[PDB]
Amino acid sequence: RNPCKFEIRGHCLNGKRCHFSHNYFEWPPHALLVRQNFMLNRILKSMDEIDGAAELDRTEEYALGVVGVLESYIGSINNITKQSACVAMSKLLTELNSDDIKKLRDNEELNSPKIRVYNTVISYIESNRKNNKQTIHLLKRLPADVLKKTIKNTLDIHKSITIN
Amino acid sequence: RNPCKFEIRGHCLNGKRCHFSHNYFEWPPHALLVRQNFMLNRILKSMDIDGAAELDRTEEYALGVVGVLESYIGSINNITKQSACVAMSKLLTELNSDDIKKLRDNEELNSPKIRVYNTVISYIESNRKNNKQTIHLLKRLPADVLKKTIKNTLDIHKSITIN
Amino acid sequence: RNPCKFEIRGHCLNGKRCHFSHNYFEWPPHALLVRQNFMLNRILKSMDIDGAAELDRTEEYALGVVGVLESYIGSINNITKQSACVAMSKLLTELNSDDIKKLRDNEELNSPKIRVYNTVISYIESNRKNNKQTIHLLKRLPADVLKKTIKNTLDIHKSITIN
Amino acid sequence: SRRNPCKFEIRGHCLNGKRCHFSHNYFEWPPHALLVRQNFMLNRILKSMDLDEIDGAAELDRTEEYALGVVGVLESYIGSINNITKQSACVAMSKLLTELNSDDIKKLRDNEELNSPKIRVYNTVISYIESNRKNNKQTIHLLKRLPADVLKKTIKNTLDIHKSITIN
Ligand SMILES: [Zn+2]
Ligand SMILES: [Zn+2]
Ligand SMILES: [Zn+2]
Ligand SMILES: [Zn+2]
Repeated sequence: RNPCKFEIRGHCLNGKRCHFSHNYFEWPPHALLVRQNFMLNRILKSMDEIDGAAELDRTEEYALGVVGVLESYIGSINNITKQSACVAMSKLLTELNSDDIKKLRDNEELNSPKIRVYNTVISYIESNRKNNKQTIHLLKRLPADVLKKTIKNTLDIHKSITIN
Repeated sequence: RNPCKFEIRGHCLNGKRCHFSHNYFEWPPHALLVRQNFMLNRILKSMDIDGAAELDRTEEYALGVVGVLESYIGSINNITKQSACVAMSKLLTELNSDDIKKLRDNEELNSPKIRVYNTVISYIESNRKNNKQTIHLLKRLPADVLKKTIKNTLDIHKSITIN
Repeated sequence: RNPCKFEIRGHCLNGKRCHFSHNYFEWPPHALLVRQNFMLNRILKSMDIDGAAELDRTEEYALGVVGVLESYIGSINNITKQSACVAMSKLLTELNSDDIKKLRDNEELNSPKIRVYNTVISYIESNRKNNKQTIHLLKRLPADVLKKTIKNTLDIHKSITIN
Repeated sequence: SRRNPCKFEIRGHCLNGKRCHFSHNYFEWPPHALLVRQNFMLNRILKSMDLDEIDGAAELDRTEEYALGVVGVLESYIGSINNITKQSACVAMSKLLTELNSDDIKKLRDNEELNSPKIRVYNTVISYIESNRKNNKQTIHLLKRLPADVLKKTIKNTLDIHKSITIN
């Protein structure tokens, strides 16, 4: 029996009617790998009303993604408000982890000015983790030009961690 | 030594009496894949009202949540409205928004599917915040609109899974 | 670089002094599979009374939960009732209801197994809600019925695992 | 003729929406990429159920303590080098305890002949692991109260156990 495609994404809800395999011992390895990923996504999601948030769920902000949203706010296109960009920034911070930044920080010569930005981003990541609503509120208070700098730095760090 | 079948499903509870391998470094890859699945199931389960207890009975277990809901829609197998609403909460828990958003994005604008996708998305998010509340709302819907909503959710569930 | 054996079991704590690979992209698949298992064990552990401390002593550790329970049933190895009830809570935690429901469904109606399966299922669910409460209930049972219940739970545990 | 997996998705969730040309579809990924992602995701799940409230903690995030690691920090405190305070060493010890698990120590304890003096250390470390798991802030406070020489002994024993479990 082939693996049940519902079970591959989580739990088959079709009871005894379902004729596919729900028995992990007989599944090929690829299906067991795919299911772990869907399940990890669900577990992570299950352990995660503010201005600008609902806008990120609309058709064009979905297509932009959090990065497109933030890059758009920087270039003042696609109608991204500041509120939305701050919410998006919180989402970006949630996706980063400190340890990867510390690793970058450690490759810097001392008194490199990058070190200051790395530490700023690290503190944003930690604030965001403690209280993202608070962190978002702080971000909205920043002058536009410094917000955009901060975003841009965070975006550059996000790209560089991922190509190393 | 072959991997211990108890350890493959979680944790071997047989202490030193057990002669099988509890050492993941010597397991074949297939057994380490199977165990990860049983362990994820357990981790997910470990972080989880009228009509609920009924879903644990022999025939509702055989129907599954989808059988229960489909049965309610066709008024067979003695499924009460209360039970169907609980079962609907369980279906919503199994879905995720992001998959619906992805479907929503394939729609041409002003497609009437978009309205249903957004309705289901809001039910998923309510259910995640407070499933007891979401269930109570569902019980208040007129039977015919409840059945519509269930049916739409079921259809979305099926189509996500065949793409 | 070979994978770091500390990272394989969790997180390497040796900073930059460690010369082994902490980069998953370069690991062989077996090491990535082994690490997932150690990390799942850690995640599960991180989201977890009279007779409890005894189960951590040298000989109860060697017996395992099942040894402890089997010992209590045969009145050997100095297992108190309190301990056996704690150990029973741990056995219940390791079982899951769905597997029992599957067994229950293979039974002809009015089979006396059905009554035991449902009893075990309700114990599993009580234990999941409140294991301290479930342990207290177990302590209140007459020895002879406790031993029956334990034995039934042990038999179900063995049969689910050989099918 | 198909798409390579998205490197962002491999480390978590791609945040580039539809602009991204790489595959976000696990059904078409090679197994190695699915294996790598599971590891990044488990790290994230574990991190998300976890201190800068407490003295000595913030110091462990600085450039040189990061390079030393927890083990370097503890070994440095023992040898009185690299400017590790007692406070920091206690925080680091809490982190080391978090990484260990009791069951492995119990297994070591079971290999010992009775009245072996190792048994006493194994049980001390086991109780530290369990205290730390219940309340790490409390455990850290206790550790700060120990006389330096007994703290260093305890740290050293814990380090040795940590090494030996990992080479068996
Ligand atoms: Zn199925
Ligand atoms: Zn075993
Ligand atoms: Zn290492
Ligand atoms: Zn991508």
